[PDB]
Amino acid sequence: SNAMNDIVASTQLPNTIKTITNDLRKLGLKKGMTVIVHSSLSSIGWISGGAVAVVEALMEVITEEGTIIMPTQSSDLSDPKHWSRPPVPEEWWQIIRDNVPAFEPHITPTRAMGKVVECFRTYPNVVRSNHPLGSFAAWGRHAEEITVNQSLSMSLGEESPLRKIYDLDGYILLIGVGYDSNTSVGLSEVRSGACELIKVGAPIIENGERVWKEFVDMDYDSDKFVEIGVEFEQKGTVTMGKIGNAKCRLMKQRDIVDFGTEWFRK
Amino acid sequence: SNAMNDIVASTQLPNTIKTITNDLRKLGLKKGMTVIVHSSLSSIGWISGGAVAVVEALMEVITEEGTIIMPTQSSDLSDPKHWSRPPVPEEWWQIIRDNVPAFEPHITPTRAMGKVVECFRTYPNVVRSNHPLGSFAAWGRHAEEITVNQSLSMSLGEESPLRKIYDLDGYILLIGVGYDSNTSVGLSEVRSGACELIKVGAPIIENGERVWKEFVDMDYDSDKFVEIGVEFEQKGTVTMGKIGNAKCRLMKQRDIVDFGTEWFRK
Ligand SMILES: CC(=O)SCCNC(=O)CCNC(=O)[C@H](O)C(C)(C)COP(=O)(O)OP(=O)(O)OC[C@H]1O[C@@H](n2cnc3c(N)ncnc32)[C@H](O)[C@@H]1OP(=O)(O)O
Ligand SMILES: CC(=O)SCCNC(=O)CCNC(=O)[C@H](O)C(C)(C)COP(=O)(O)OP(=O)(O)OC[C@H]1O[C@@H](n2cnc3c(N)ncnc32)[C@H](O)[C@@H]1OP(=O)(O)O
Ligand SMILES: Nc1ccnc(=O)[nH]1
Ligand SMILES: Nc1ccnc(=O)[nH]1
Ligand SMILES: [Mg+2]
Ligand SMILES: [Mg+2]
Repeated sequence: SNAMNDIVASTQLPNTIKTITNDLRKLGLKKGMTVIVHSSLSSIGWISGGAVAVVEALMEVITEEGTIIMPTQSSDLSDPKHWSRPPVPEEWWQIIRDNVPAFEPHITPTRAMGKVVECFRTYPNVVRSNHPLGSFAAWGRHAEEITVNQSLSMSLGEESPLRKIYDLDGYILLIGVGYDSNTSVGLSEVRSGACELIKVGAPIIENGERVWKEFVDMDYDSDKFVEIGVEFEQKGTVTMGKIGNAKCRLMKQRDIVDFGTEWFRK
Repeated sequence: SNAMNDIVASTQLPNTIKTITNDLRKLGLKKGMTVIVHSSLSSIGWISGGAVAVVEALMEVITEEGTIIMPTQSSDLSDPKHWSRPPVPEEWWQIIRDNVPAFEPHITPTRAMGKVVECFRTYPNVVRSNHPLGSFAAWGRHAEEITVNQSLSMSLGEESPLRKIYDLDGYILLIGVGYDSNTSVGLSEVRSGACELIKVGAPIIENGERVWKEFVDMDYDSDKFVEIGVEFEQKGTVTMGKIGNAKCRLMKQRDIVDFGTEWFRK
């Protein structure tokens, strides 16, 4: 059967803005929170209005007094020398570096972020940071503050939206995804020096002109995060519940980020 | 297939804005022309920049002095009574009608229009017509003239963007797609007077408020569009050429609409 037929079959009644709003409150999402969100649309079961419903639901709970952030990574703009998903012929690499269109926050699609993110990032009043590989989008009270001045180097480091979320004592919401999607733990890797440094590259508009721009980042390794997540959960203070069929987690970003930092040093 | 490794192996060298631009000019696309575009991204072969490269290429060739149109249909808003892809239990139908978010031109995503349209839809200075099921988006000189005052009933009829393209002696561009994707033939169906009406439903904003609205339209049938296409290419004028691996067709909209109108009449 098609993906969609299975999704419908595993749903007893439709998910709606209203039932999603209800499930989010039940889990503990509150007006005025700062929350970074990671999601799988399909994991919820069938939704009337798909991604738009999920976005509107989150907004209705958090409100404009709170802030929603999602990662909007665009790794298709990276140096093809290092591509594996899929690799392309070596003879294409320079053509790509010379022709791939420059990052533009209002235009460039995301890769591997999900339909909720694609909806969110083009939604009215949502704002996006200027990083060409590792940007975030945000909506609400601290949206501009969170996304402004993202350093080109160390995209998940002390000068990124993650650090701004940390200073706001924000929350992480995982909807139907595990710890390997939990971007905030990249901040633990930065602070522990857990992973090696790499020269990266991306196309940007600089002084009006298109430049292939190089910089330093960390070779972030998500495979760790599942391990870290299981140990973090034993310590307590991860709230768990369902949004439709989606296994969801809600936690404080400071808590997991501080635990992650110790996990890598010990 | 649609697997990325297969799309890379289908391609000798990458497609770029520059190569796509050149292919479009070779086919007959010109500065200042009015053109409605239908596309498959995968059909072209691997593109550096994907959908962004295709939109930039089109805009480069046509320029602000021309007009680009694309269908931005949103059939996930239709009455679930008739869904087949997939169908949903009858018990969900009234809940769907009570809960599916209303059409909002800056928010409502498209369904089955393709990645090129989803990219295009969100560009700056792109304007979208007002129809919850059969909207269009446009950019350039005639973008407002074409998209304004679309009627709710007979969505592809005499008060639709299709008739405005017809009046402007515009062109239809198919990229790696067939005549079942040729929306303009709907205007033929309306005009023939030969086809049968149906009651349809969708959620709109009326009085600044969400309502499920019912209206009349044609039971547009794209299998007759395909029959019309085969005959038209035997009889009428159509330019064929390639964009990467994509077989493409460029034709005058007035020519196929007039032919189809006769075809439906017999
Ligand atoms: C550690 C790091 O920094 S990594 C970067 C962080 N990453 C993230 O935050 C991403 C988290 N999300 C994930 O990891 C997810 O597993 C994803 C997005 C990669 C894939 O999950 P999916 O549920 O398959 O995809 P997505 O969430 O885009 O939903 C699309 C699917 O929903 C389904 N769907 C479509 N409409 C509906 C609907 N109305 N209701 C329910 N499901 C629907 C379809 O099957 C669709 O699949 P298709 O695009 O193949 O047609
Ligand atoms: C009756 C009426 O009026 S119909 C309304 C009018 N309809 C239309 O205009 C629709 C016309 N288009 C079609 O019919 C097409 O056949 C479609 C859109 C239905 C499907 O075409 P596809 O090429 O499969 O999809 P689309 O154009 O969205 O491109 C996405 C695909 O491009 C491919 N792709 C992704 N990145 C790249 C890249 N850089 N380079 C090349 N291809 C890529 C992937 O295979 C992707 O598939 P996935 O999402 O399954 O991974
Ligand atoms: N093709 C790819 C694009 C981006 N990253 C990869 O690993 N592969
Ligand atoms: N789920 C569906 C949406 C729109 N049309 C269909 O046939 N099916
Ligand atoms: Mg531009
Ligand atoms: Mg817009």
